[PDB]
Amino acid sequence: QNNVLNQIHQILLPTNGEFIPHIFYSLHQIRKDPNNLSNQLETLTGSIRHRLKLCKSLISENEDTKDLLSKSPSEWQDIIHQREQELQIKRDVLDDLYRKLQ
Amino acid sequence: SYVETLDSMIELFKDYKPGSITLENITRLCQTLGLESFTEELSNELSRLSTASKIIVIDVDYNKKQDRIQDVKLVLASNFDNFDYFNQRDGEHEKSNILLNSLTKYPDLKAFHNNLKFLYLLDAYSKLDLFKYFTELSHYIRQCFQDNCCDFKVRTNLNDKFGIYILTQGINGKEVPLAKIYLEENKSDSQYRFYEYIYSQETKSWINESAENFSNGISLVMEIV
Amino acid sequence: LSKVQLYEDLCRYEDTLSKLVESVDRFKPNLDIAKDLIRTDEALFENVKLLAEYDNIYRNLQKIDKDSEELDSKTRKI
Amino acid sequence: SNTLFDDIFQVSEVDPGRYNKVCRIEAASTTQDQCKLTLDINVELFPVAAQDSLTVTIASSLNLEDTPATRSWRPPQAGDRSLADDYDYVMYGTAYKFEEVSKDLIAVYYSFGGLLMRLEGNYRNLNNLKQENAYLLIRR
Repeated sequence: QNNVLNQIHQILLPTNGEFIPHIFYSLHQIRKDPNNLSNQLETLTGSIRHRLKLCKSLISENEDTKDLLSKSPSEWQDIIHQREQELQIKRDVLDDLYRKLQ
Repeated sequence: SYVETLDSMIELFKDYKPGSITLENITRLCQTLGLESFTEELSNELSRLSTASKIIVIDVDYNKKQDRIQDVKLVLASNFDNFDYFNQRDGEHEKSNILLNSLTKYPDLKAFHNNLKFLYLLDAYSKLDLFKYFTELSHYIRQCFQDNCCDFKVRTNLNDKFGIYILTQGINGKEVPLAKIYLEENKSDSQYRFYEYIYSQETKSWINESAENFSNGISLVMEIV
Repeated sequence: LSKVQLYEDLCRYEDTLSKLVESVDRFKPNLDIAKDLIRTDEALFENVKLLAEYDNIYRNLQKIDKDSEELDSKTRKI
Repeated sequence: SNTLFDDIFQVSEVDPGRYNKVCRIEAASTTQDQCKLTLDINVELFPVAAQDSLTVTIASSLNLEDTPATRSWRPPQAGDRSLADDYDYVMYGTAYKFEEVSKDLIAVYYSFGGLLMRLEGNYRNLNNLKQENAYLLIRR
């Protein structure tokens, strides 16, 4: 199990409010009071925004995810299908020798 | 001005995706449009959420273990408590309510938000009892289409949403949703006193019946599916 | 960063949310920016689903990587 | 270009001070009981008495078209259209302080070449003012 993808996956979707329930809860608490300095939505949504910077830091620091997320799924399937063929040709260049010793 | 603009923004923000399956999203989604709600805890593991202002008393049996509701219990305090809230379509006679399907199948609350808005529209403009009017409008339009001697099958509560769906039998033999009719509020003007429409069986005409029962700023309009 | 499309996905997600909260804090909301935010959010969710597919096929890639290198090791020692 | 802030102020009192050409006026808005104004006026060019109704407008630029000073000032030509044409007294200056007087009132300080002006108000009509250069347009 690859690590950095896992703490990404439970750092943007913890096991709840994903990104938008927090922001509409914030603009819902604005509805009680629109006339105060401490009613900036940026203050409490910065926690979600700090989570966004955490996501940026975790995807930038790791380089295997940098190639993991850069290729299309059909590309991944065709490159694993052309990576099984050299292990297959190694299997047959050992089994023909196995035949030749018999 | 300022209040209507922020109301439009909160309306769109709920209209995209109003949170995931949890109790506090349901609580704030029910509170934000003017319905005060009270939460009754059955135990530490199971809870009930109830909304009631004057007539409509909706209750959901949400569980904290399965992340899934159990049953939906809604009781009307009006003069007509036989409101149709189940799905009615051809193929089977299973009678399951829309709110349970919206809360269980879809992981997002958009269908539930639309259903809650429709039930608020039914409740707030109820002495035109919109429950019995919406129930009997399907039968009235079905009898009207029977007089037209053409194949337009009328079914109610399709696509996990309230509404009177009008469908026709196509080539494939399966009923295709082309357009559904329902009661929609007109924000451009609210002074048209909506009548309880009765379709005559003999002279094949619509004759107004409303004389004292009244609804405020509502109309029966068509939208293309 | 320029090759992974999810990177620019959360980049203009951050852009749309930042100018949206700036617009509503300046008491002048807009609709087109909200529609753009919806368009970015949906694509973010299919990006999450395809990240799950990427996750499973990366487990597959690591499996074939380790079996290929151990058979190469056996081949050269033989 | 467009109006950053427009309001009608009622001049409570005019203080000459120890000056012959410049008077400091105290004004409050007529619509709001909360947006008040302190301002220095060259009264030889624009005489202001007490209980005068002044339409005070703050704009980022004087041209009628929207914004696309760092440009050298030039004398106005004949046929030149500007926002100054609709007002009797136009002053240009720098914002130099943004003070939060209370939990809801913010204060903006402008300096029109040493002629200071202190603008109060809530933050839902003074939010267009920022730390930049603004034209102060006054008509009677």
